[PDB]
Amino acid sequence: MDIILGIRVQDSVILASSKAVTRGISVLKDSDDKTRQLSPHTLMSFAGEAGDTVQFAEYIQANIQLYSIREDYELSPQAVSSFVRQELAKSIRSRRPYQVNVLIGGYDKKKNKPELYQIDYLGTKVELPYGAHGYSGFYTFSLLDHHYRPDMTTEEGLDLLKLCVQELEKRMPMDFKGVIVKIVDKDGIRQVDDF
Amino acid sequence: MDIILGIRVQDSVILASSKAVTRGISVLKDSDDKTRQLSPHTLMSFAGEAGDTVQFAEYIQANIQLYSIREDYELSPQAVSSFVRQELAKSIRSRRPYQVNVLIGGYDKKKNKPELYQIDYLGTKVELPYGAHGYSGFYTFSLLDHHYRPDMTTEEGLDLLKLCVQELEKRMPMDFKGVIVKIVDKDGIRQVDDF
Amino acid sequence: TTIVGVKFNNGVVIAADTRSTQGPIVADKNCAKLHRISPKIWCAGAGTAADTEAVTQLIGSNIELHSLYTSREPRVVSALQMLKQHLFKYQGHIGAYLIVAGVDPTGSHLFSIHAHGSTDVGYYLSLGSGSLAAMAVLESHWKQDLTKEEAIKLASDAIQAGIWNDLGSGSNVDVCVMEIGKDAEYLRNYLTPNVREEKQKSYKFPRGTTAVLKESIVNICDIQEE
Amino acid sequence: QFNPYGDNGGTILGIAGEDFAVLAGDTRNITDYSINSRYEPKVFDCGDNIVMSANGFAADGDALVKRFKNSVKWYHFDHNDKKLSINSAARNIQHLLYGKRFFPYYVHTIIAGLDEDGKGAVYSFDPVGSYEREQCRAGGAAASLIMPFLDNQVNFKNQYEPGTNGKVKKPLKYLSVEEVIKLVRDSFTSATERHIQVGDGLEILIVTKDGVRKEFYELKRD
Amino acid sequence: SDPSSINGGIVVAMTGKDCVAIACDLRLGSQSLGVSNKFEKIFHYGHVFLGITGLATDVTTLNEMFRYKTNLYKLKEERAIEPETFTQLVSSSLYERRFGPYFVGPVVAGINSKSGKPFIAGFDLIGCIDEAKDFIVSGTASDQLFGMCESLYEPNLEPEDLFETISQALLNAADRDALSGWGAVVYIIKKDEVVKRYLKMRQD
Amino acid sequence: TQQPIVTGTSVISMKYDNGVIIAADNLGSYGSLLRFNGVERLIPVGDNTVVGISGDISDMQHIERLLKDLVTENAYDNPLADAEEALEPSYIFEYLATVMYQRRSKMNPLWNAIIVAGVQSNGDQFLRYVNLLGVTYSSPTLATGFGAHMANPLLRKVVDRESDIPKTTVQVAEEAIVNAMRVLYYRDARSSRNFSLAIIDKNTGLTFKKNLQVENMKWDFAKDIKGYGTQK
Amino acid sequence: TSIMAVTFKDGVILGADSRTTTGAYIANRVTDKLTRVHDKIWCCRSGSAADTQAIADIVQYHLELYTSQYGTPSTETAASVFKELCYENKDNLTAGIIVAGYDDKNKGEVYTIPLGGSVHKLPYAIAGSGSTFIYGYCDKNFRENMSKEETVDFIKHSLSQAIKWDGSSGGVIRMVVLTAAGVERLIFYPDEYEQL
Amino acid sequence: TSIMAVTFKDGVILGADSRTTTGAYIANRVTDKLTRVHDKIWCCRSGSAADTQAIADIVQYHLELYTSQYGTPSTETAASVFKELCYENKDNLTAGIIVAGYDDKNKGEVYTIPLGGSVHKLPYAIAGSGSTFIYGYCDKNFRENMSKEETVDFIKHSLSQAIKWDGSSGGVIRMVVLTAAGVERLIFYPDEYEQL
Amino acid sequence: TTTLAFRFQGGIIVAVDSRATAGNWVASQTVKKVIEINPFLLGTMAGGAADCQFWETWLGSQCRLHELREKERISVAAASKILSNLVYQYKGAGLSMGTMICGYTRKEGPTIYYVDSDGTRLKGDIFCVGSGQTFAYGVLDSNYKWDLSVEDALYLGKRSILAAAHRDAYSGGSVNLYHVTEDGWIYHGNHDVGELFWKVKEEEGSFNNVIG
Repeated sequence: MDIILGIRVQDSVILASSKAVTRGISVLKDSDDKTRQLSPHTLMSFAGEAGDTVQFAEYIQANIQLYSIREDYELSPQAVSSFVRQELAKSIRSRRPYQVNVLIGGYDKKKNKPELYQIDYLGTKVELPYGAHGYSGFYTFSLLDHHYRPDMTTEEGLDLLKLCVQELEKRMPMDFKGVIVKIVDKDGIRQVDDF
Repeated sequence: MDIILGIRVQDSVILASSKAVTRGISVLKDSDDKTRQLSPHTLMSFAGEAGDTVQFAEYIQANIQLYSIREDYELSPQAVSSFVRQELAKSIRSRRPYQVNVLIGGYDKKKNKPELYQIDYLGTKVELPYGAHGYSGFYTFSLLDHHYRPDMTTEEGLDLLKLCVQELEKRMPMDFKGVIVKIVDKDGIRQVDDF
Repeated sequence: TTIVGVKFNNGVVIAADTRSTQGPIVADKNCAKLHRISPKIWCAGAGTAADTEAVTQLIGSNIELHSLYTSREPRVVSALQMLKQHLFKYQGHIGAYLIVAGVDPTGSHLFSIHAHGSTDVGYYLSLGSGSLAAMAVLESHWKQDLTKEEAIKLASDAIQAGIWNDLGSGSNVDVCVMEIGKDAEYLRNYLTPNVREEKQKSYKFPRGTTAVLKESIVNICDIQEE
Repeated sequence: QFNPYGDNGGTILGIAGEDFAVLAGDTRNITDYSINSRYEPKVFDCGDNIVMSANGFAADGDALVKRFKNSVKWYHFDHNDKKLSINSAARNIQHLLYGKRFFPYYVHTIIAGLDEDGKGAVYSFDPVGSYEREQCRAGGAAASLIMPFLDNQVNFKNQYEPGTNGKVKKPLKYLSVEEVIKLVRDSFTSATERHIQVGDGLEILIVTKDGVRKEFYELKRD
Repeated sequence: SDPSSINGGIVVAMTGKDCVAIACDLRLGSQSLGVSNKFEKIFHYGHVFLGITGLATDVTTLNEMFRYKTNLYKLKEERAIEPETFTQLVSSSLYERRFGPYFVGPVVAGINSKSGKPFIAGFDLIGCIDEAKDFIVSGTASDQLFGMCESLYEPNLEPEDLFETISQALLNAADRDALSGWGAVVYIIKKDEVVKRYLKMRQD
Repeated sequence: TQQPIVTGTSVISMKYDNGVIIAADNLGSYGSLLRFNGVERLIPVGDNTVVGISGDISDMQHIERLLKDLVTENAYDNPLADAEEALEPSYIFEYLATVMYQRRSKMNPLWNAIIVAGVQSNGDQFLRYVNLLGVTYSSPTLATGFGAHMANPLLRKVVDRESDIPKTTVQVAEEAIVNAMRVLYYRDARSSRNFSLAIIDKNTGLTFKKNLQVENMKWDFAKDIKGYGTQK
Repeated sequence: TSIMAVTFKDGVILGADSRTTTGAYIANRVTDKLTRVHDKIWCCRSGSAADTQAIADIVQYHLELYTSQYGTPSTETAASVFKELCYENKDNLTAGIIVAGYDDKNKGEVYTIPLGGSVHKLPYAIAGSGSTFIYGYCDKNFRENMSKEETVDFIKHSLSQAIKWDGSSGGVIRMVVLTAAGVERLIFYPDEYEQL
Repeated sequence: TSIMAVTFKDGVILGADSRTTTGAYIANRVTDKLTRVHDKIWCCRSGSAADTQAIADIVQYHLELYTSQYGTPSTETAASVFKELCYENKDNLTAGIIVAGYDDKNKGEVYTIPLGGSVHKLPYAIAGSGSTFIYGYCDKNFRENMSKEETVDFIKHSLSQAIKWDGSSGGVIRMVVLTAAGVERLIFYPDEYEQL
Repeated sequence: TTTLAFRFQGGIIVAVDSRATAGNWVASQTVKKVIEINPFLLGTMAGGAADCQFWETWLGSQCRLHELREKERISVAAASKILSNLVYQYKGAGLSMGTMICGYTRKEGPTIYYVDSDGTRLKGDIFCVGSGQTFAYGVLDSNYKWDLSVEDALYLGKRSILAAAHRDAYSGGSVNLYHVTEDGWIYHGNHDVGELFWKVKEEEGSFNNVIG
């Protein structure tokens, strides 16, 4: 919607997506997921201009899922990230720009390191242990930098993100109405409840 | 942006106003006041353009209180709301466009009943027992009147205002960061803490 | 830019300032706008620098293809003609301006061709930002039929008044003198009327006046087995 | 449609010494791509060891300078012929700007001169009010060009002693009047080559305690 | 905002004495949001280096596209790409989308194998061969670098003296540009070994 | 906010050792239509100045009246005025500089390009520009409008800088302004064959030469141009 | 840029002003606007320069084939080929072309093509931005079937008026005489015609 | 609309076409554009019709005022009065005005005012936007100090030509002849002017 | 511009930067951005720079005038409201404003009012104004306490300006803090961002995507 967050820890990657979907002057639903698995150790979160976001997500899911079964091997996050970057760049030189910007976290099982790629709608891939987009991207960069340590467990990474959500809540005027918070780890992808 | 609500019971006017002030894309302070009293039994809640709210509310505060002192007896709500409509009516044809909508909820001492008026930014006063302005009135004109009966007590109407707060929080995409409630009766104007 | 072409009795001279400006900043202190279309045809560019350079390549290729095929010398008229169809094709959205001149067996020719694809022939032409500063010189100082020596003087003089009156024309003056039935003389930096001045202090400091944070070697060549 | 602005280029530059100050600027005037003037000084001495240049669009500039000078005459007539301080001149010039705030003057004025303490000073304006005391500010069209060089060699920014690995930054060396003249000249020589609105000549006013000195140096002519 | 200049970055190349230097800022921005403190603008294909300023999307997109083109080269011709030859490849490739162009400002750098010569060249958003051998600068702080480099630059320098001039030329430009000021890497390029040096520079 | 309705184009001028030349075509062009013939741009003011005015003929007329009242103003309250507080080019220029600006500030621009050329009574050559952006500058050589772009470089050969003034004489300067005219006649649409040329000298006084014709005529090279580019 | 084409008993003489204007700057002093498209059919160009230029060469290609394949072309025939290109490119090109040519069986014919495209047989045509000042002069002083000398004088006067009253007219006065005798160039210098 | 005034040896004749057109529709076909503004001075009106209808009366009021206090004006004097009104209110009003008057010491005089307002003395004037087709005609067949009889024919032919070559110029050609015999009006129907 | 101000028990910290930016060009890296209204009131510059410079000095002339006229110190409330009227008169005329008038008086305590050009006068305890106001709140809230030491309060404003300055493009230059007591402000000097940023890295363990 407006809020998308990513913070990458020592052995996992954590993504947050807005629950709410504002359409007009009515927020038509207050629990709705804006994440889809691409693969069993890759989760792509997405946000942006409505109508473009829903379909886009399902197309990247389609092609990547097809690559993995074809090759009988699950594609690394690095490869996955570069694919979404190839669709974006094409779209801005095409008839209808897709205004979908993604955070793609995945646990690279080869390297056995967690890896977070922010990708903006223009199509600029940059690896960052942080990352957000929108105008909710502007409050949380500052807080994350101050308190981050180079490595930590996922539990402390859950509290640190919960600090970010508390800081955003006050100073942003829009109603995202909590967030769906998912952990992307090496033993799968799970959802962990958050206040 | 910004809410003002009104409902009138059988001995009181309950006026409420949003706590938030959002200037820019940042909430400028989370908890604020946003009502000023014209007379010791007449209350003006206001919402509208930036800082035109303040200047106009202070303008009207001086001038109604001026007459009160000279006669030695406060104006009625019929007179006070009317004054304010006159002012708006000049202001929309003047080089200086005020864009301030207000609710005047007072206690008529000479009649012995509350009176709740809706006065528009354009300059139109009509007495109404459930009014509002902005996009407050877009959700709560329906909700009030459903659960409203001609007769009420002060305990009911406060709780019905709490019901209306809840609706607003779900389906309006703006945060208010709570609401303030001052109750205007015959015994003066008092702050009563509510969420 | 500032561009002239002066037809003279025994061939044609085409001259152009060396300055290249992209905006209010000077892109290059020295650049060469007398580009080689064919070995006896040369041209200078004005307008969008990018378009002009691409066009001389694109049309460069076509005229070289036709020359081999017919097994004879390239006519300057063939190059004019090709150029016009091409610039017209896009309706002049393409902002190339060229002054094309050369020598062939049907004689010496000097053409102007505009963006839209209009064409003019004169014995003295200009285009560019300084078309005006050179044009006033060409008209006055010119006389009908000129000597080779005199032709050279006038061409550079016109561009010289160009440098001093037109901000976007500066630096050295290049001259390409094409005599009929005889190889082109590309005479690079004929005239210098703006040098470079010396610096009163010396600039450069001992190493370790710029701090380093990391230092590392990267490969650029093959790897061995050892 | 009329438009009440233009551009007329030129570049000006103030460098504040340690006891003296300089205000320098090319003497070239342009409109689009013709040269209006080889030599019109933009840098005027206005008296009392205060030098003003109002560089930008010339019309606002000629009017502003003439207006500043008339102000200085009226300081002497009302206030009994006393010295106008460089600090007090700066605030005054702000008042002129605000005086037709609502019809903005497109000029970046730099003034320079000595305090009552004899310390250098360069005071530089934003075109419709605001000012700051600076050590170096270049106004005008090739300001972009000239500024980075000054930060490197007058305040020694991003430099360090050799071989200490950026442990100890270069100390601020005493800036001489002779030293400074060399420096302005190479700043304008580079500006001339790489920006199409500078060249012809340069006029450097040297403000010292002993009055205002002129030195002129010619520059390459594009 | 015109879209050639939204996402920041600067590249600066100079020649020295049979060495070339090329150096870049590592700042990626979006209006005023700094995103990452690493994002090399210099990329290299074989022994030729290419810096690219401009809109961030095309920087990445051509990085890869140019990698693609130069890898097909190497394999077909059984020879590495050369800096003189690679210049023309750029120019033609940008002009294929003359209409609707990629918004980039490349700087070629490289030392020719069979000439021994330092070589530099510039381009623009449509693309032109800009051809001075003193130094070529491009990017957001284009105006600023242009001035600075003239002032510093002395033609022909010792490799570690070359290290001094360009890195200083950069550091100053970065700080006084809005969309620069985070990180830098300098490539001092010899014919034997190429040193990458991340600078200790001031943050914004 | 006025727009030019009818306009003069080009006044050229230059400095020489004992005085100045100001010259201009005589035309009131109503856009593409060459409407008015015999319109005279050059107005003598005092007797030591000619002010030439190009731009809107509508604004010109108004400036002419203000200029006439400046002469009349000098006579008033002075026992004499032909060398006591005699009218200098510089005084006139300053009076004009102020009013063009004042009007610019009220957003009704006097739409003109003006050159004031004269000699002072102090022996000093005066030649200066004012226009409708209220921009002023002093320069040894001047030209306005089309003529700035076109004819002014040519004069800049004759005098580049202010130390070649004593090596330029009155016959030579005169020669250069007329070759400058020839060129404006050829290569400018709002330039007529008709022209006036005034020499103010500090020694010879005012010479105002009217109705000169462009000569040194080249058109005999035109029969050798056949076609547009390709045509036999 | 006044161009014209006038019938007379033995032919047609096309007349032109060689000024070529890009705003107040004269782009080139001397450019004939009379561009041959065939041996005995020639054409005149006014309006936008580039557009007429483009079109002209396209006409020469059609008439190169007409000669080659189907024998002699006509003026009528030729003017129709203008009308086709202009009418289909009425939204992209603006060309004011007077086509005239001399037949041995129809004598001189003049067909004007206005900017949208039509064909209009007329004794006389003036077109351009310089013709819009000489309309009055031409009708009153014209009479059909003059003798060549008298014909020259009328054309000469009209184009000389057009330079006096239109600032986008100028350069040498070109005429191309299309007669049975051949094609004759005529040229006239300003010293001669300003007076006349 | 087309208008002129043409000095001769005994006077000046003012002439006008009397179509008024509001868009391509004719408002009134007879309106006399030659207006009296003093006894021996008349003015011709063109351009935006409302604006000149307005200005003319203001000039009328100044010049009756001039007469009572300061003795009778002249043609020079009257032209000045238009020129102020036009100049000052130029940004508001569009007005082209030919000012002809008759004195016993300057004889006929004709002053022209273009739309921005500038005063120019000419031996004949032409103004309008229907006068832009008589230029080549008018320069040749004007001759200074011409006979009275020739004045009738000149203006008749010149405006007649204006009527064929402009669809907004038309109807009765009306003429006001100013001499030291007073003022005589004359009128010429389409049956007379067009054939001749 | 990143200005932010915050009351605590110790006083008011007014923290501002010194980088004014024109566009791609950086206009100044040394500029004062606390306009010193009189010894007791400190204002800040953001929005329109020129507007803020002139009028805030003007508020200052009015402060002295008021002091003379009443023989008592101006109120914080009185100072703001006058500036609020002044800008409301000229609204929509190329006037823009981004000030906090900050004051600590022995009759009303510490008080901050944000004034804007559009006639907003809003009472607060934390404000942030600028283009970097977005960044400022973040660090500032999470490390804020009303019970906070003076030395820590200054430390707090030092970390906030640097966190904003890093991530903002238009902010940097130098860090200027001021602490207003009952007997008025004490200037705490100019600290170059460059140098200061590295020290804060080692001690706090922050800025981990900055390798140095």
